[PDB]
Parts: sequence; C-alpha cells; structure tokens
Amino acid sequence: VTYFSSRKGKRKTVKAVIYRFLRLHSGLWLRRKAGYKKKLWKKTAARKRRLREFVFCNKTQSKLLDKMTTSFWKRRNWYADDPYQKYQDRTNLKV
Amino acid sequence: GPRALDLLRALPRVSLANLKPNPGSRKPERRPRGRRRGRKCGRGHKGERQRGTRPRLGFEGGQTPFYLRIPKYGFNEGHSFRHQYQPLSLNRLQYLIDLGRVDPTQPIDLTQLVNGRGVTIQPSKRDYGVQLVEEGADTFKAKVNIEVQMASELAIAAIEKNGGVVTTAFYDPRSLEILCKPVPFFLRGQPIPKRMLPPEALVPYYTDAKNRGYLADPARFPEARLELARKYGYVLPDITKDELFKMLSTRKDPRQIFFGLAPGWVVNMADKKILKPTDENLLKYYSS
Amino acid sequence: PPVLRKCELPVPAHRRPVQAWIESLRGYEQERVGLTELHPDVFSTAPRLDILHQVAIWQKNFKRISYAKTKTRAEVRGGGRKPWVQKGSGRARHGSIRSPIWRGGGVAHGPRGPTSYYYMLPMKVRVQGLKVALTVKLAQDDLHIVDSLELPTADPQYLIELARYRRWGDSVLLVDLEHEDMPQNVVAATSGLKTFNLVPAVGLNVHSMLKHQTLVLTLPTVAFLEEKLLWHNSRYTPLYPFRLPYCDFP
RNA sequence: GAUUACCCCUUCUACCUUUUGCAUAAUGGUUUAACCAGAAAAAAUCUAACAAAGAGAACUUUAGCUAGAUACCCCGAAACCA
Ligand SMILES: [Mg+2]
Ligand SMILES: [Mg+2]
Ligand SMILES: [Mg+2]
Ligand SMILES: [Mg+2]
Ligand SMILES: [Mg+2]
Ligand SMILES: [Mg+2]
Ligand SMILES: [Mg+2]
Ligand SMILES: [Mg+2]
Ligand SMILES: [Mg+2]
Ligand SMILES: [Mg+2]
Ligand SMILES: [Mg+2]
Ligand SMILES: [Mg+2]
Ligand SMILES: [Mg+2]
Ligand SMILES: [Mg+2]
Ligand SMILES: [Mg+2]
Ligand SMILES: [Mg+2]
Ligand SMILES: [Mg+2]
Ligand SMILES: [Mg+2]
Ligand SMILES: [Mg+2]
Ligand SMILES: [Mg+2]
Repeated sequence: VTYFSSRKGKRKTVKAVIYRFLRLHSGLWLRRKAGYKKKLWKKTAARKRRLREFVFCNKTQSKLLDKMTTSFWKRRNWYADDPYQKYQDRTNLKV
Repeated sequence: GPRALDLLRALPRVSLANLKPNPGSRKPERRPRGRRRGRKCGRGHKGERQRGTRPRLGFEGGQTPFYLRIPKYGFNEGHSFRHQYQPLSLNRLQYLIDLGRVDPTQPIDLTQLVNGRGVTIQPSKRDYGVQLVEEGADTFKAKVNIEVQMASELAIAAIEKNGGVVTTAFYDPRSLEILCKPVPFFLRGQPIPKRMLPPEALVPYYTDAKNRGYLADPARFPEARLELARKYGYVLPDITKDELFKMLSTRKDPRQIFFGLAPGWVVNMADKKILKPTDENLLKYYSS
Repeated sequence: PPVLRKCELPVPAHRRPVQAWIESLRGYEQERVGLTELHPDVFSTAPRLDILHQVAIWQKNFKRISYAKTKTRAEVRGGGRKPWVQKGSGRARHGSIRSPIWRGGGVAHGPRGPTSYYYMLPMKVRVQGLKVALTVKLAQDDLHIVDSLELPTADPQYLIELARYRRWGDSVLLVDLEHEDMPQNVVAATSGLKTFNLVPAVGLNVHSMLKHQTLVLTLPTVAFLEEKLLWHNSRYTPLYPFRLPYCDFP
C-alpha cells in the first residue's frame, strides 16, 4: 500500500485486491474459493459443489482488504441489472 | 426566550480572556517524555517493530498472502463502463411535490429535479440519469408529467392511474452534464450542443411503446398504455378532455437538450439575450 | 418625531421580537431618540460560548503562515565524509560530522518549511457564531444602536467625552453601512484615536467584537445584518458558488 | 533509623542496559555546562453544525454528511555506481 503518492500525494490502491474480491455496501467482502478450476476429475461431486460457491470473509480480512482500497470502491453503486444490488443492504441484524 | 440571557446579565463581560472549548472537545495530546511514556516509548523491544521497518500490509510473513491465494474472477470487471441509474421512489417524488419543491404545474424533467435537490446526478461517475421505482405506489396521488431515463412497470402504472404521462429519454454523458447543471454551462460560453442518439445496446429499449421510450412510435401509445390499465385494473383517464392537456402533450426533440431551446443557440447572460446563427453549414449541422 | 423601527422580516409565530433604544450621536444628552424592534432570531439567539470560542480561534488561525525553517542533516553546509574509520580508534563511531548529535550538526526534527494552518469552518457555524456574538453584546447591555452618526464637530475630545457621559466603557467599535457613505467629521475624529475604532459593516467579525467592550451599530446596518444573517436558516445547500446566477439570490 | 553527642551501635547486595536469572568478575559512564531522539488522519472514537440530506463547485448519502481534535523515533557498517 502507498500511503502518499509521488505525483498527487494521495493514497494509492492495490489492484490485486480489486481483481479477486467484491465489496458490498454493508462492508462484507465476497470472494471465490481457492482451487475451483483445478483438477476436477479427482474430486467428488460434493467437493466440486463446495468449490463453485462464493463465500464471506472474517472481520480480520474485511478489515485488511479495506485498508488496501480507496474511497472509490466503498462507494454506493446502482447498476442497471445489478445482480448483487439485492445483497448490498443489511436487514434484521441485532448485534 | 433562552433564560441563559438573564444569567448573562449578572456575569462579567465575555471577552477573549475567558474562553473555554467544549468539555472533551480537545483530547489532550501525549508525548513520549517522563517515566511512563518514555523509555521504549510504546514501541516495544528490539525486533523489527522497534526499528520501524516491519513489512508491508498484505505480507503474511512469507506464506503466500491471503489476498494472493484466491483465484481472480470478473467482479469489478468493466465497472468503469456499466451505466448507473440513480433511483427515485414514488415516495420521494410525492414528497417533493407535496412540500412544493417541484411544481406539477409546469412539465417535470431532470433539471427541475436537480433544482429541487431531490436527486443528485454525477455524470462524471458513469451515472446516466434517474430511474423510477415503485416504493410509494399506493400512496401516490399526484397528477404529473415526468421524463426519466429508465422506468419500471409498476411506476408507469401508478402515474397512469393518477392521470399523468411518463416518457423515457436517453442522454449521453455530455448532454447529461449540461442538463444537470445548466447555469455553469452557460458561463462556459459555448454553443448549445447536439443531443446524442442512444448507443446500439440501449436502442432496443427506447423504441418500445411498452417502455414508452421517446424514440418509440407514438401510434402505439394509445394501445400499450390501455394494456397497462387492464393488468392493474384501473380505468384509464381521458387526457384529451383534460384541462392541462397542452402541458402533457409537450415533448422534446430527440436532438434537443432543453425545453423550447434549440441545438446551436448561444445564451448571453449579461445582455439577457439569446443568439442564433444564420450560417447555412452551421444550421445544417445543428438541425440534423 | 421619535424614530420607530419595525422589522421587515417575518418573526417565528411563537416568538416576540426584542427592543433596543435608538440613540443619537449629536447631543451629549440626547440618550433615547427612538425605539428599535430587533429580530429575535439574530439578537435573541440561544447564547453559546462554545461557537464563540470555535470561530474566535478560527479567525486567528486560518490566516496563519509560519515561516520557520531549520536545516536538516541533509541540508547543512559540508561534511559528506566519514570523520575517522569505524574500528580501531577507541572513540564512538560516527557518520557525517553534520549528524544531529554533533555540535554544528543539523536539527533532528525542528520546524519545517513555510507552514500554513488553513481550515475552513462550515458556513452555518461561522454565521451562528456571528449571531451569538451579537446576542451576547445585546444581553450584556454593551450594545448601543445609533441612527444618523453625523457628528456635531470633528474634535476627538467630543467623542471621548461622549463615551464618558454615556458610560460606554473603555474601548468602542463603530459600524457603518458603507465605506464611501461615511460622514466626514466621524471619519476624521475616529481616525485620530486608538481606543475608538471605525469599520464598514462588511467587515464585522467575532474577534473584533470581543476585542472592544462596546459595540455601536448604525440603523441601516441593523437592517443589513439582520437580513444577511437571517437568510441562512431558510437557504438550500449550495449547488455551485453563490456568486453565479440563482433565481432569487443575486 | 536515630541520638546530648560527628563517629561508635542497628538495618540495608551502586545505577542503567541486557536477559530465564546480574552485587556480579556482563555492557556503559571521571565530573560540570550547553546542545542531543515519535512526525502522517483510510477506517474509527470524542465534541459541535445542519439534517433526508450535508458540504463556499466537481463529492458522499438506507442518519447521513461537514469541521475540529486525537498517530507512527535517533546514531552506526563493510558495500555498490558516476
Ligand atoms: Mg514505559
Ligand atoms: Mg533497547
Ligand atoms: Mg526480539
Ligand atoms: Mg450517486
Ligand atoms: Mg551531504
Ligand atoms: Mg561517501
Ligand atoms: Mg553512513
Ligand atoms: Mg547550524
Ligand atoms: Mg541477587
Ligand atoms: Mg548500557
Ligand atoms: Mg545469558
Ligand atoms: Mg559472575
Ligand atoms: Mg567482557
Ligand atoms: Mg554483550
Ligand atoms: Mg569503562
Ligand atoms: Mg505526536
Ligand atoms: Mg477520517
Ligand atoms: Mg452518528
Ligand atoms: Mg546489484
Ligand atoms: Mg545487495
């Protein structure tokens, strides 16, 4: 992470985080499961199903991924047809 | 009013000499001096941490980093190029009309929504305009003429049941910038630009009467509209026999950015006068 | 005839206005020439020493630019060389003799470059600060509304004696509507004094209001301030800079 | 600690650093003076402004925004390059 850039003096973003993850507006980060394209003929139907699925990251991670991302990716987004738009709000959460 | 004034009568003159910041408004700043904060200064003992050189953020200590194990996938893919539509609930609309920010009297478009601060559009962020969602569907009483960028069935249904007229329009990014902030545009001293046609993927959207797109054949409007009245079971009001019919009828030219203005004119705000060119080539260029 | 001043802006339904004596500056003895109705929102605002403090400090610090530079270990004159070799000498090991430990060396941290302290308080905070200052002035009896402001003579002794006979306290600030429209005698007489002070209404501010024990306003000045300040309760959030064209606002 | 009384009695392993553990016979310093080492505001908390909006332009908004305040050292190689 670059905390102050050379030319603009701003705070840079790590792009390798932007390619594998997704930030919902609740703050949950959403990631693929490692090795899902890898050696399928070995694995059971069960394991294949477990691998195709998307999953959520623990607090320690979401926190870390947040530090590597600027304000622009924490933004509220309305896309036409957005699949995940139905998932971006949190409901019935009594902490 | 504030009985504090009566207390101020008996107290000494407020001056620079007595001024107290709010309690706990300033938090005291701590310095590494003395017995407590000195001597290792909260930096711990030796290691890399007390020299201050410990590694960068993602670093896991050399096992493959968490963020670098996971395969990549299109997620944020093309995020720069997906159009975005700022939502507008019928709640919000009914609300703006009710408190009388937007007036239903004159025809209601994007500009007048911006002026009412009901909706904030940022063309720069790949935002293509307002869309219509049905949140206030039952509550909605107003007789309105709306032009949005994208609309939903239930929204159109509601506005019909109340006897208003909806129309879908497309603006390109530049036109949208000009449409949302007209005054900072006129102070540029540029002519008034041509409006773009929708790109190829959107075109099938704006030719449908079901959508009530602005590029659609008006001849289907009396048809499909009536269809909408069957599905949600309301009787369709007669627009022709209405008193406000001359306002509802008002459309824009598909090439026009503004109501009653024309592509290629130039607004001089100092002399409060509008300038139009007589040049043949120029007039052909703008009229097309 | 007694000059009576009615408020030109709507008062809140639940709140009766405030009143102040209108004094004339021409007679020693003419204490109450008239009666002024003052707007309860500008002058009667719930007093907050808090916002007075915040803006009082802001005024002091937003202007501030410190030029204090100290040469760091890199910028000092010379000595880019090792004074003696690492091992074998018997003394402590050193790099450049310009290290911060050394006698002529660079300063380790110290003040760096010209520094600017600049922060912009949100508008409505500055506005309500101004209101509170006026309110405080009024509710402590140290505000005096004047009309005219024509002086009988240009002699400063007149102004000092006029302070004494009315018991105005030690220092005094005077506020006039415009800079061009200031009457002659006043300009001269005040421009000859330290403790008295003279300012256009465009230049009212909190720090100066607190710096003088007694504030004095012209009547058209009250008509001015009351309007400008009251305008911010009812405003929208700005779209572009207010200097540009708006429907109602110039 | 005390004593009429300086001692005489009685009670106590210099100080830092470093370590599992230092009176250590581990490191450092004759002594005095003057110099000689914690900097950042993403997220957060705290105090206020105005609030379905807020910011003195561009932004962010499912109670939010805007402002203030809270934060991250000093001395040392052998080297390498023109
Ligand atoms: Mg300590
Ligand atoms: Mg140490
Ligand atoms: Mg260690
Ligand atoms: Mg937006
Ligand atoms: Mg050098
Ligand atoms: Mg060298
Ligand atoms: Mg060196
Ligand atoms: Mg020097
Ligand atoms: Mg021992
Ligand atoms: Mg030591
Ligand atoms: Mg040992
Ligand atoms: Mg030993
Ligand atoms: Mg030894
Ligand atoms: Mg050793
Ligand atoms: Mg020794
Ligand atoms: Mg500090
Ligand atoms: Mg912050
Ligand atoms: Mg809050
Ligand atoms: Mg090399
Ligand atoms: Mg090397």
